[PDB]
Amino acid sequence: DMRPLNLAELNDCSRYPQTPNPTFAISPDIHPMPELTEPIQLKNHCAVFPTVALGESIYVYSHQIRKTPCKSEDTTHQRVSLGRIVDRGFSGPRASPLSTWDLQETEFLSSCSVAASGEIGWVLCVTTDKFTRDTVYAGPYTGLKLYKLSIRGQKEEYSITANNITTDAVIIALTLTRGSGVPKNNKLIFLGLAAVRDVDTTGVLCPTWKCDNINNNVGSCVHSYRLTADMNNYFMNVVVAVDVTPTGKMTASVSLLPMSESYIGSEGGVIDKPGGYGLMISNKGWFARIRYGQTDRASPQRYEWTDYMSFETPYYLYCSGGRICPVSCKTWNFTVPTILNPSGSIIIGVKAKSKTGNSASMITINTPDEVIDQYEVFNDYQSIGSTITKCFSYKRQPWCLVLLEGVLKSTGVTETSIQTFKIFRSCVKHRTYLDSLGTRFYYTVSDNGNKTKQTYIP
Ligand SMILES: *[C@@H]1O[C@H](CO)[C@@H](O[C@@H]2O[C@H](CO)[C@@H](O)[C@H](O)[C@H]2NC(C)=O)[C@H](O)[C@H]1NC(C)=O
Ligand SMILES: *[C@@H]1O[C@H](CO)[C@@H](O)[C@H](O)[C@H]1NC(C)=O
Ligand SMILES: [Mg+2]
Repeated sequence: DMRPLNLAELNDCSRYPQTPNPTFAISPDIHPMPELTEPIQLKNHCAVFPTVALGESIYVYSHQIRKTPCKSEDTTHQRVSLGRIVDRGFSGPRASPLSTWDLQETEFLSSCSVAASGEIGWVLCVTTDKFTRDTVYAGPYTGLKLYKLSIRGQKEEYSITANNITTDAVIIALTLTRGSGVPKNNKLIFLGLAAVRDVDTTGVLCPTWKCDNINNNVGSCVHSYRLTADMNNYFMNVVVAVDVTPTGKMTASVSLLPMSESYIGSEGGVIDKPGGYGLMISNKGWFARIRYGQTDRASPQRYEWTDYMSFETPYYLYCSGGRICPVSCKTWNFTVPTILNPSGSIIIGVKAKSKTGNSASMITINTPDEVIDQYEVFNDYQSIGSTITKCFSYKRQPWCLVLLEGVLKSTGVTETSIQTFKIFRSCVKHRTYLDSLGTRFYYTVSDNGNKTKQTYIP
């Protein structure tokens, strides 16, 4: 019933030269997945840091489990479940859980993320001897552990010590983001967050316009990567690549995303695309827009980056706005979109939500500079602290799910939940967009190199 979304097919409007532009709309109905939805706390245990991956028919879903008052040091195991996304006669898909595992060892599995390839599930975890509130910022960590899972049961476990991981930076702490990894070539590629020393600052992304009460923009930009009193500890994103050889030997590498390519280490995920992969990031910091970096064979550079000025992060729920300028305020909320075309020039995601200020969640479909469609949703939540959107083919139609963490209004209970909604694809003469007041418009491009708007009257 469920397969990966074929992005090339979804965007193939080429047989329609008179309506050649792909576009997308959000279907008005949100559908529950009750078997994948649960409170954070239940009967002396907490289930935190949810992460999900989708494969051919299967999903892989995982939470870190803690006992007692649910501090970091109370972590007891990693719960992982594998099931299928199926039609059970409802208007939206449902989960059919097949296997649940409780993964554990003497060391803590301090941070884990999941991936799926075909009907095989993978769980990659950072291991540590001690796990505290400070592990994410200062470590230490001892290595990685990789679990291979199928419907029947666990197949294999692999591990590698930190000293055997090839790295291009001085890495003091390593955490995996909640977004899934992706199988690419014979490897698994995951996004990580690392505490790093001795980094190069050349080319740090930083505006050159005037910023309030700042003469040295560059220094403010560099300083804003730091989360602790240690002046030589920068919080940055890394790409974690793991391989298992036929002999069953695990190798791993961790590659820094330099300051010239990305902002402070933030949540995100790896995106599969034809011919490569991308890194979708929901910045914690002052550059408060979604960014997407993808492999670029043509360009000698590794990653080509897209800034979605149209798609704000949750930054402004809790930090002051204004001209985009380096400041210290950060949010830990995050919203990871996914791509709807091969190049990621069209993305879809779900906004977060505060309990104040007329804050509302929205599903939004965007290009870098425009909003294609948006829909206010999740009035049943008083707040939403994180979202991860993933899309797939179900019943031969484009569908998406969102994994979110938030507080339900009716009960005040914090929950992790997964819900689904259908997408509508069409091929159009002129793609329409929404202006800041919600009026729909399109551009009547001209051959001399000009564009003018026009209002869509329904
Ligand atoms: C999203 O951000 C909010 C605001 O910073 C976080 O809520 C704060 O942090 C904890 C809640 O766990 C409390 O100590 C504070 O009182 C909260 N403030 C408010 C206004 O609620 C929230 O935890 C974040 N959620 C995620 C998933 O990042
Ligand atoms: C690192 O890898 C080498 C080569 O496989 C192996 O001999 C060595 O035991 C590993 N080190 C640790 C600490 O496991
Ligand atoms: Mg369900």
